[PDB]
Amino acid sequence: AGAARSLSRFRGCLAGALLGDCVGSFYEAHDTVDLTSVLRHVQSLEPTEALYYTDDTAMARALVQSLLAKEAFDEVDMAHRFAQEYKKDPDRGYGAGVVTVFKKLLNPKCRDVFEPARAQFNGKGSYGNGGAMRVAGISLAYSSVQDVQKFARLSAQLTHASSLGYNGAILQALAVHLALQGESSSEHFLKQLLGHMEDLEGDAQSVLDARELGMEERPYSSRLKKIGELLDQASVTREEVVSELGNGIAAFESVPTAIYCFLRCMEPDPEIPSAFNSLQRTLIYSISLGGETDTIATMAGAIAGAYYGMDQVPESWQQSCEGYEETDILAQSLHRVFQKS
Ligand SMILES: Nc1ncnc2c1ncn2[C@@H]1O[C@H](COP(=O)(O)OP(=O)(O)OC[C@H]2O[C@H](O)[C@H](O)[C@@H]2O)[C@@H](O)[C@H]1O
Ligand SMILES: [Mg+2]
Repeated sequence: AGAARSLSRFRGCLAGALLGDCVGSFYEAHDTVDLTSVLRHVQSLEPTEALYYTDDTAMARALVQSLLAKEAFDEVDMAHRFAQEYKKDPDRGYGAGVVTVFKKLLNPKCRDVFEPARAQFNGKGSYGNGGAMRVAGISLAYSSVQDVQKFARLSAQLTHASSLGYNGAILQALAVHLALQGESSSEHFLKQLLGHMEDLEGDAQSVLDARELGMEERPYSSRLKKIGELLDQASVTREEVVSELGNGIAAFESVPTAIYCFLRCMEPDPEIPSAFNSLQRTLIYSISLGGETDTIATMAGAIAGAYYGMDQVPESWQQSCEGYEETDILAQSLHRVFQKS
């Protein structure tokens, strides 16, 4: 709420991401999740820090702490903060591949911090959603689309060297960027994202990366078009959403899904009790898709939090989350340091 890039939007963004991670972690990897059972489960969140966060939040915190420490993007600082955060607490639920990147970055002889990510998966790079799950702080630090794209990509490339992974990080950072600007139609929001992704996916390196994996040309653009069709479709079922967009570990099977959850839930849903506000119903809906509920809800929550603001962050939900106060302090610090208030 309030003006574009207000303090409330910054606080709401990081709190929404934290809620998604902590509340979504209960259903992580559940093939199916019944909506009625989700509504039952958030009852427990009704009137501290009993819900632990996962690698989504741990990496998001390290990314933001690097930006605040250098008041800029600093590849060596950020890479080392990622690796040291893993070292301090390896059990947060990290992807199996990315741990190899952290161990290489922990070797002090490693003096080109982008090269471990490039060796992943026979030298093609990861397409997992880890670059996107943590990227929201980039859009808090940087106001222009140009800088958002540039540093979403660079921060993602520290672990995700495939364009299929870093273009998902860019897409997620662009969605947070737009949400921070305030009121929009769902169709205008989608159309702006589609325009940006069509520009990026025209690049020769993106086309090659997709072709080598057997995928369609312009995989994010294709899924954003599918979002537009789904938003106009009657009687959309969870099975249809998952079939067209995904609910998986790959960035292309989870970032468009998170954006769909945000856009769909801009409007009331008769299936979700009206006692829940817009941020709450976005998180409930995201978790009801099952699969990678932790990361899909974290990303949908970052977008919804930026759009709806801190007034929609329920205190009873927030105070259930490990580290909610540190998350809030980091949001306020980003607003002061970068937004220069
Ligand atoms: N090019 C590839 N070829 C084959 N498999 C791949 C490729 N890229 C990724 N994978 C598979 O994707 C896996 C993860 O890629 P990773 O880079 O390790 O980690 P993340 O940080 O993105 O974590 C992704 C989620 O996993 C957890 O839930 C986290 O919380 C994240 O939400 C690999 O182990 C491979 O099986
Ligand atoms: Mg996780």
